[PDB]
Amino acid sequence: CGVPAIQPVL
Amino acid sequence: CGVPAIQPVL
Amino acid sequence: IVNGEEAVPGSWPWQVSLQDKTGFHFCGGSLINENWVVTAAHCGVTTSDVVVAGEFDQGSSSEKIQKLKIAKVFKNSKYNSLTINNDITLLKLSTAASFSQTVSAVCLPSASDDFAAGTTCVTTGWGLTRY
Amino acid sequence: IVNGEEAVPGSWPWQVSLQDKTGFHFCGGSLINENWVVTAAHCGVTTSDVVVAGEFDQGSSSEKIQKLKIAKVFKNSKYNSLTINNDITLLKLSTAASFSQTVSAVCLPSASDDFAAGTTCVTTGWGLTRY
Amino acid sequence: TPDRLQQASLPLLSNTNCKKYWGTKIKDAMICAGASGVSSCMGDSGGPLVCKKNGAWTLVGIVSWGSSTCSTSTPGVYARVTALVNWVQQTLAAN
Amino acid sequence: TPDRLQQASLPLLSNTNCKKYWGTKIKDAMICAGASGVSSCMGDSGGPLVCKKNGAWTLVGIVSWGSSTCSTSTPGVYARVTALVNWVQQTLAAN
Ligand SMILES: CCCCCC
Ligand SMILES: CCCCCC
Ligand SMILES: CCCCCC
Ligand SMILES: CCCCCC
Ligand SMILES: CCCCCC
Ligand SMILES: CCCCCC
Ligand SMILES: CCCCCC
Ligand SMILES: CCCCCC
Ligand SMILES: CCCCCC
Ligand SMILES: CCCCCC
Repeated sequence: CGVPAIQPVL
Repeated sequence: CGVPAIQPVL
Repeated sequence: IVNGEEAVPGSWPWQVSLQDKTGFHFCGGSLINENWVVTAAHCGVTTSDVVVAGEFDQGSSSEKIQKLKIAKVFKNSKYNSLTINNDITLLKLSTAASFSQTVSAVCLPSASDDFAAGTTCVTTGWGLTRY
Repeated sequence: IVNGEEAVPGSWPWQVSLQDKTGFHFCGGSLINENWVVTAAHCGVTTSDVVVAGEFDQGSSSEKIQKLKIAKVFKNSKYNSLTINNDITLLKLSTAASFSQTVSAVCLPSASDDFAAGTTCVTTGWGLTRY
Repeated sequence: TPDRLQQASLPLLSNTNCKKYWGTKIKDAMICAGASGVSSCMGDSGGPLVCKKNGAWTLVGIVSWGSSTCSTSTPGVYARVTALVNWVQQTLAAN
Repeated sequence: TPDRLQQASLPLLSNTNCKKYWGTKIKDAMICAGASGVSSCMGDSGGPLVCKKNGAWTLVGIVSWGSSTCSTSTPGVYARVTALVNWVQQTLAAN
């Protein structure tokens, strides 16, 4: 859990 | 409907 | 009701108390007939919750209350959670209310029904008496 | 989110949209695993409502979204409607989510877990961008 | 929260007059009452607002929302049953 | 309501510091975040507040309530997942 395949960008 | 057996007192 | 008065026992027949399985009263309601209860959509009623009719004193164990099980929750699909508009939900009871001297139905108005400003009505329930 | 930014498509996998049968998004949610969704108790989720996973653009019909049916609503019985405390409800899905590059689970903390003040985190969703 | 059932008389306001307090938050399926010295409060929600018509008590509103402080000078907001009775009649017929 | 998914970074506050804004409305199973220039708003409810712990995104809060105007100077209130994870673990086990 907690680790997306597409990564967030803030 | 709308006519209670016990009557309200305000 | 902040600044309200104590109702006469049995005088508001259709008034029911919605409580979760913890015994806690979160919302009120109204019997429109022996198998249907109207409440607010924002109340969030599930089927783990129970309808309690024939009640006046919540702390009185001698009362002949009617604990009614909810079969289905019919939320109005025009209900808007963001504006809190169209806030009405129907509750189909899995077990029908027995109408008595204390348990009965309130009348529903016609769509055409008219209720002018300045007209005095009545609100009931077990909500905070102070804040 | 008032003053937020547009998220990257697929980057917040667990984010789901709760919508009634009218298509209207009223609340958000989070996949904790393939059969369970966490949302707020105050959201008032019924089983007429649907869970939508794998979505980014609500107005895009080409997206491979997953419309999930709710089997049961598990409201936290310590939820207080009056204070809005213990505002968490679980949704058991009647149909399990297929985990993909865009659909997945967020991690749950330990009761013992510690999150200090001054720590920067992230909030997501399709709520009003202005009021 | 009181142990026994309370009650309170209060007048119906006009939406126009109520928009003076709540502005654009007041929508068509809402009806105000209060500002009279009484106020519905947390826990009353879902509850009934009844008026007598032809000597029979009839559902005019559902306790919805209002002042966070349950202010007795500020009008409470109830769901307009008149606008919501068609859906109710449709639901009971079909179920 | 936006068509596509939005996001916003924001800090966690202390309940003590948050009671300065909300007083006694802040309870133990609530955690505040905001007053940073961003704000969660109507429609975001139920949604997630995530923080990274050991490089994994972990549920710290649920979008609950806040300012009626979604004021970006006023902290939002989320349900404290840390206080509510025991009940969740109990529920999933039994169902
Ligand atoms: C498969 C474990 C990682 C999931 C990322 C949300
Ligand atoms: C039997 C019709 C009258 C009901 C009073 C609530
Ligand atoms: C409903 C009764 C309230 C009395 C205290 C203001
Ligand atoms: C008529 C009810 C009296 C108690 C509350 C003022
Ligand atoms: C719904 C009406 C019931 C009357 C019973 C005689
Ligand atoms: C979430 C984006 C908000 C932009 C307008 C303030
Ligand atoms: C990184 C998202 C840009 C659009 C909203 C400011
Ligand atoms: C819940 C864990 C699923 C992993 C599938 C291989
Ligand atoms: C005329 C008496 C009204 C009492 C409640 C304010
Ligand atoms: C440091 C930038 C913050 C933007 C939102 C107020």
